[PDB]
Amino acid sequence: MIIPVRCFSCGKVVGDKWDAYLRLLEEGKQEGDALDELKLKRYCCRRMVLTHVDLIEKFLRYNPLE
Amino acid sequence: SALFDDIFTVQTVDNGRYNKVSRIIGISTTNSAIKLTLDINNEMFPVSQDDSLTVTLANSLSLKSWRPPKPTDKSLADDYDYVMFGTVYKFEEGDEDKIKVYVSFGGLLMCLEGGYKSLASLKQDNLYILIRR
Amino acid sequence: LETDGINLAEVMAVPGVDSSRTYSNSFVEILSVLGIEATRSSLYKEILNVIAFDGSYVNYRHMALLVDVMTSRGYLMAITRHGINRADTGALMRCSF
Amino acid sequence: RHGQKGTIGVTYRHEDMPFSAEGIVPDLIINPHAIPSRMTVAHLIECLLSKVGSIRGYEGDATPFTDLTVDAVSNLLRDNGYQSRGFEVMYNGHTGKKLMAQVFFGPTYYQRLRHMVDDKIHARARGPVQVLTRQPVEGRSRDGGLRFGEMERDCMIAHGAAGFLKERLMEASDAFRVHVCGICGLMSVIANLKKN
Amino acid sequence: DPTLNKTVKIRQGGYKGKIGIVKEANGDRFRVELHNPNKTIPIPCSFLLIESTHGWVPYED
Amino acid sequence: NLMGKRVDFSARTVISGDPNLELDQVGVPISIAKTLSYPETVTQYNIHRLTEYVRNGPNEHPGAKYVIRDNGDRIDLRYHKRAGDIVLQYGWKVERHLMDDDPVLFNRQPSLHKMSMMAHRVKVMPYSTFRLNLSVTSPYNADFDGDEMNLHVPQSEETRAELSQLCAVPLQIVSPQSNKPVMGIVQDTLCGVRKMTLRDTFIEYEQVMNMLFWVPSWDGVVPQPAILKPKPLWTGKQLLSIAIPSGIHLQRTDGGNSLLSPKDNGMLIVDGKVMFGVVDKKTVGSGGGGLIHTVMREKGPKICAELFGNIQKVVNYWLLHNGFSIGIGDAIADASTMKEITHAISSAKEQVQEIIYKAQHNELELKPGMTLRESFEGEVSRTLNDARDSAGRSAEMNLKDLNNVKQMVSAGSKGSFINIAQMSACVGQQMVEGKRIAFGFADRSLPHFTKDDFSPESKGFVENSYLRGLTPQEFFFHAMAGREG
Amino acid sequence: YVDGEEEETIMIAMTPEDLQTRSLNDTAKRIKPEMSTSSHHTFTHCEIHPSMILGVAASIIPFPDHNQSPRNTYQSAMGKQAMGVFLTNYNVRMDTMANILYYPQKPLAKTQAMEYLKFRELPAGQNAIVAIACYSGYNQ
Amino acid sequence: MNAPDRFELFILPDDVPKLKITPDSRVPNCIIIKFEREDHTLANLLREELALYPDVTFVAYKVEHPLFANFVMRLQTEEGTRPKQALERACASIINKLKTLDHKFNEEWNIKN
Amino acid sequence: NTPIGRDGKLAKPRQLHNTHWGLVCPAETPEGQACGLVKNLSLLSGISI
Amino acid sequence: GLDGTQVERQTIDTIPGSDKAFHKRYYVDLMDEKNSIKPDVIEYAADILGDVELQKELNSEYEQLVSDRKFLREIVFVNGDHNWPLPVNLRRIIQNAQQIFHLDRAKASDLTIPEIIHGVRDLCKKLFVLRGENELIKEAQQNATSLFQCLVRARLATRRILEEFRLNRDAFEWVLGTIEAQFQRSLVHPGEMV
Amino acid sequence: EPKVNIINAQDDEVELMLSDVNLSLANSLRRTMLAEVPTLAIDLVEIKMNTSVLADEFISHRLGLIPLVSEDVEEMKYSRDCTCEDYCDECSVVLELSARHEGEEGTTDVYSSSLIKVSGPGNLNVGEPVRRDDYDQGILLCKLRNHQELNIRCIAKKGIAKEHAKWSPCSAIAFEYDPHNKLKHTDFWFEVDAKKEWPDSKYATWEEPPKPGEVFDYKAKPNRFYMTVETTGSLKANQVFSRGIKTLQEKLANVLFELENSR
RNA sequence: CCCGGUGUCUUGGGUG
Ligand SMILES: [Mg+2]
Ligand SMILES: [Zn+2]
Ligand SMILES: [Zn+2]
Ligand SMILES: [Zn+2]
Repeated sequence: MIIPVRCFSCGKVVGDKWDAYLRLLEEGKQEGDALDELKLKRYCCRRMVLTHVDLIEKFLRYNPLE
Repeated sequence: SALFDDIFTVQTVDNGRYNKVSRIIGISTTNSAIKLTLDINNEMFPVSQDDSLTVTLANSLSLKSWRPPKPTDKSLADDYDYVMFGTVYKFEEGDEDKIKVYVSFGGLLMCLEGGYKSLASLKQDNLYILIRR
Repeated sequence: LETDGINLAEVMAVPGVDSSRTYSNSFVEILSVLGIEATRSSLYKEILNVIAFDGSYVNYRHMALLVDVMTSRGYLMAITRHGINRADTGALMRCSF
Repeated sequence: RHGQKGTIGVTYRHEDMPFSAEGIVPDLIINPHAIPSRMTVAHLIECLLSKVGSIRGYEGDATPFTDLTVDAVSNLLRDNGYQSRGFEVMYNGHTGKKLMAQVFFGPTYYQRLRHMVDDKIHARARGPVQVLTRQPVEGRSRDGGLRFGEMERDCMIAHGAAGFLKERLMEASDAFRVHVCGICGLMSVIANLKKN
Repeated sequence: DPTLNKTVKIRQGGYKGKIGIVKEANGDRFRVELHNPNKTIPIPCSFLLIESTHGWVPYED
Repeated sequence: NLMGKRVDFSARTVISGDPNLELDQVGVPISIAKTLSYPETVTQYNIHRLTEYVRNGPNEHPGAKYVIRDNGDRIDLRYHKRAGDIVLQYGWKVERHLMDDDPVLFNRQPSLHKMSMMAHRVKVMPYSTFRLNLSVTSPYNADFDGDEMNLHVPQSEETRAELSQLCAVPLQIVSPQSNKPVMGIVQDTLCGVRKMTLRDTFIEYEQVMNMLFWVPSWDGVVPQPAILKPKPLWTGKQLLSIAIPSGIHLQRTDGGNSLLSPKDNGMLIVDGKVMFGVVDKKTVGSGGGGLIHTVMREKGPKICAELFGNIQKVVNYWLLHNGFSIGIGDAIADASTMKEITHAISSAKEQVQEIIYKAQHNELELKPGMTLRESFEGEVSRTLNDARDSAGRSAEMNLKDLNNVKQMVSAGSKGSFINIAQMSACVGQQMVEGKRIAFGFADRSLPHFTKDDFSPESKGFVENSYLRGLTPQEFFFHAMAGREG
Repeated sequence: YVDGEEEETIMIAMTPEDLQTRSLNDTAKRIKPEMSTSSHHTFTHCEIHPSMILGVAASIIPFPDHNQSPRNTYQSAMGKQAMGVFLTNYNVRMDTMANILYYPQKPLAKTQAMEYLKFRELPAGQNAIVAIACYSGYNQ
Repeated sequence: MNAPDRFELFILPDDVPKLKITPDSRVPNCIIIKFEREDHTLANLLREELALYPDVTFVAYKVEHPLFANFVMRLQTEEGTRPKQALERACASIINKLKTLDHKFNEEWNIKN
Repeated sequence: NTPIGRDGKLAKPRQLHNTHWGLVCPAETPEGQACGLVKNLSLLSGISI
Repeated sequence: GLDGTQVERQTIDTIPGSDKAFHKRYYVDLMDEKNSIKPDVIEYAADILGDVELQKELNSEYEQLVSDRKFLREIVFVNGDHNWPLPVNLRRIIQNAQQIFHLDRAKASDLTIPEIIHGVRDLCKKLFVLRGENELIKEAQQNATSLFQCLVRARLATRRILEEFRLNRDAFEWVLGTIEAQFQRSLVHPGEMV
Repeated sequence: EPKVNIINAQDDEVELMLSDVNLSLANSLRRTMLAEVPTLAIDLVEIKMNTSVLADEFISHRLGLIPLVSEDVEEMKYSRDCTCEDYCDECSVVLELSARHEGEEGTTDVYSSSLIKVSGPGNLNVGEPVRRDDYDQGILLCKLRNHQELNIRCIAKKGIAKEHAKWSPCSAIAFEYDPHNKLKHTDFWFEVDAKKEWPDSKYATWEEPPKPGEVFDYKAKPNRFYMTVETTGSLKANQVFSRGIKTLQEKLANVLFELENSR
């Protein structure tokens, strides 16, 4: 829905690295390299960023009820 | 103070399927038709073929709830390298010369073949095998 | 020899055939030729063969009990409404089936 | 996604789980006996492929009927510093001692199904009855009681527990007192109990 | 008993600072339907603050 | 409504297993334990005890819900504000909460035979599942993939006694169906007990002390190690033997083995001590004449029920510290064996070609009672099933002793020969309605083949293993056979 | 387009590579059929991709060609019971029952057909780190 | 609904002792120590330490059920020593080793600062 | 849906016939009474208008 | 009359084998010294050889065993199967008696021959399935236990008791009492919904 | 006699070698740092207004996971042990957050840096939101579009990881020993040759390999334990190792107290 | 001022 605060498996904080990851993809880096630059070395942390799906951008398009 | 004593030449060492146990067969240097088949732990007491081994069988190590041995006391096992404790589970009164004795050391099996005059005292409940060198 | 179809009385009489041992897997025909006690043994043989085939084993007394119920009236009482409810048992018991 | 379904048997906190040398602990654990008789070999290959995929940073193509082989995926994995078949040395969490056996370890896609225990748990002491039969109502949503069916009845006969069977079907349900006439045997008695 | 169904704050114990509603007040031991977890706890009367006109007063209100 | 009906004092939820429960226990969620009740009559011996329950009330456990007078008026303890002013008279009844040791009848549909309903002792526990000791899953044909089970609470003194003295779980260990047990050591504990009782499993002193203490029935005497010098070491067989009561003798011979037992097979037990033999499904499984059956005859149901608990607690501890797994590597036979595997399948396809040639050139022997096409179809089927078994046998023998798939097959805990064969060598012939795949399409099985093609690939022979992956034609045929099942 | 009746009269190659004869011995990979009953085949059509024989539900399974029939059927049933964001407008719909997983993740092992399905855009599950092991016996 | 409070793992009820010693009179000089609201964390630490002492002849523990934060330890010593005293000795040894260990880490840490 | 009915087990309808290839799914079918009678269109199927 | 939970497959000791192997196992010849009982297993070995009066019992024993083998092989079990579900297992009872009384060693037994033959024969009259003195009941009682009596006699034969199992006076009387007690316990209980 | 040799060090992770101790002590130190080292974390969220698209407890759940500066937490009391009525300055930190989007276009991203400390213990360095730099906005909490507002009041409390994982001061703890398997505590799975198929530890060069002809030392014990403690920034890495040891001491001390009082 | 309860008949999909 929105990027999780912590890696489920080990607990390292990953909720502050989502913006940095999208910017690196505009500069043409490959996904593996982008994760490497952010120092996410264990593959438990890597799944969190690599496989998250950002649905909150879709839900905001619905005009506020109030 | 012991029940049996002899020296054996190792004829075969078959590790086989297992990594930590080998079966050895031996015949008495001084008296043929006395054969010993024995499983032993490879890593604790590595044996090779043709090795000479002194094998003693006692029913007590004294010169029920096991305790770690005190360094001050002393027993028959202080002079040997490899000691095992076991249960006699078959005493075969074979026709004529043969006299087989099957003992189980917690599933490590020892088979001792030989004569009546050498093995009559071995009709015991428990036995301690001691191996030297 | 083993044969297709059903016929026990006529085959028994044929010279050469061991007339004291011939067997059929239709116990309805056995009842007409050999009588009720032979049917008890044939019924057991055919049930046991079914159970034992997939390696299972059921103790003798259970299959024995079933075939004695099926032969106690002197004829074969099927385990259907036409057999079971032709008994002199109470109406409340019979109507529950 | 391979028909390998289960319920949670217990939960363990972080420090009691087994861990790999890198300090990765599994989030969920399944049993080795689920594999050989069910022959869901695809479940294992998916785990292997996803391990490779998360290290190098892409989603592997697992379409059926392609040229992808297990050995091709295994070659990539070993070149990244991990054992070629997916195993890893792991350590017992209680003692810190190594496990004598190495453990197949990696990501797998798991799905949360609609059947949750607090949607099923049900108990009834006493409660509402049907108007017509004066017996307990049917259904969780109505505080209902469980059905003691025909097959249950037979089991108690086999046990020979005749006393238990009587009580279940009377005192613990729809027991009723009637009056009969000793002559005609009908339930035609008119009984005023306060006038006796 | 004019303390039932009124909102309450807990001032001692492991549930200190939590909102709740008095579900049942038989005697001395109350049943608060704590807002947080989906359960009704048994709790002694010394432990409660009741809401009134001005802040969380005692059972005096 | 009369042959069956809905009943009071029942409950139902999802079940979970627990190895650290006795055989005859059932773990009961607290919420269920506060809803169900038992009406205990007040006597001189329990009146003080029962008053304590009354003060705690319906919401604190251990508590009580009603007090019933001899006239029948119930006092509902939810609404009685002067609960402190009740004094109990003898002969009244208190409907107290369900508590420890109460017997309850446990039941998992569909009840196919009498061991679908056995009496367990209730152990109140947190969470929302029913807990069963793992060795009772077999008679219920229960597992933990979503199954639910039913619990019934007897409501009087007479039926409590009937449950404990007729229906209780230790009395049911041997079934009259086949004069043999219906419960044994299963799954993890059975897989693990084979590994533990291997001839070369040794355990150092520090771990041994924990394992002995894990046995509830242990007499406090640590047994002497099998190896005294240079380091004290016990074998696995010695510690397992602690769990077996004394005076038990059992002898079994597998494949004419001698007392020396080179293959480490057979079994010999003397005075409750294992002399030799790997312990596997033939000894501690549910087979007739095994260990469980023997303890039952010699010691009775009470001792025999402890046997399950003792064995489980030892093995699961030991297995926890040894570990066990399975991975993709364990399905993979090496490159040399595959060429053997591929050859046996290649030669079988040639023999099927020869059979087609013979049948089409009128050179085929007719089998008695069979037409030409029946005889033809019969011979081809026999050839192809023997081909897979031959290929399966080759794959099996190449697997080392340490291979994890082999350990489960050898223990008997899950899987069999055919499963090694199908994962690693060849899935084999697909059958529908007892025959090979029929010509659904006019004279062919799929539109990717030409007509009148009776070769192996055309009529459903799946050459590849599940490891290798199935081709698209093979896939559909496999789905046809699978659907029929 | 061909329907079931016209399909009876055509000869279909399974992949484009089968249209032409070839020139292996890799003991890991799967054996391709020999096809030696007819000397020369005259193909009229070719499959676009053979994985399209599966339907919506079975297309979510990674590697169905490595699984037993009974398991692909069981997953095809269970897949329809798995909690996923069923639509993006759940806050304005008032349905009798609705379930939304907090943190959906797209799967690390996907198939090509999932693109059309939009499974990566509305995923229904999470990637758990899984050890296959016997641990305390609480997972038998 | 039936989940217990997570804080019950470490908070001791008022009517429940943190520690309970009973005898095992079946053998001489053996005690059973029941530890309340504790884990493998504490238990394994004490156990190994005790096993290296020459006058401890038996030491073991079990966590009987992971859903309840307790464990029970069994300790038997030879005739000379009293088990409960020996337990105090094991405790003080480990407190000392950790005090030393904390000191040596602090020193090494400033050098890398 | 095929409207044949639960009554009558039968050894035809429920079965996956060879001519289903590419037109209905070989895997997707319900467990229980409807097994083999309720089917699902393969991914590239179409229906003639 | 038995309960299904109380029976186990046991081998009958008189079915399989040739007449020669049979005779080798069961026959006692008080005349031919080399076909008699070995002298080291009994104390009273001197007063044995030549005794025609003790030979009349042992002949009646062997004649009984010949009747059983002929009856079972020609009427009951025509195909030769000799492993069958039977109650009151004897192999396990004997090897327990060997453990309680430490029945190992080479010592000679004080258990006399008439105690054995009369002991076993009196046992077979106490295996009560049906009680009552009516003539029809005794025939029915004898019929119900016909197969089991053959099983007992095939095990508690003179040579086997003395050479193979090596029972003494204390152990043998115990074995008889246990068989008697356990057979009663193996009867089906009235009321059982079979 | 215990010795320590720090291989690498920085603010949020310390890699170190631990030696001359028992295996059980190395493991108990591992467990204590994960589970029992206290930290500070949000434990009560009062929502006065939330008109965002995220559900109330969803936002509250994210708040609990935000790591807070916990340096001076040892002088702070547990809420359950404080003699006061309700909550005061000695047992809690109060934080406040208020965001809003004015304008009909664009999105306002609410970040953890907008968490404002309002009240807390006097002069104690606690309750402060973790930040890498000074220009780092931190952890994403929510996103807002026109007219959507989020105004919440958060109560942070002292707790331990046994109760809920949000109070855990450490993420992973890497841990290994005996990289060449001289002790034979594992039996390696292999297809052809065990040495070629298993990768090397990252500490393989810190310990010499086993001699081919060398005899098996059945008396050798584990003796060198390499571990790396990573933290989330809620505590510095050196504090976690120190307080892990300290916490483990009081627990053993408490056991020692109870024996000398039960007589 | 106690006591205090509300639904029946069918269809479709699951679970085991
Ligand atoms: Mg199930
Ligand atoms: Zn991670
Ligand atoms: Zn009348
Ligand atoms: Zn305070």
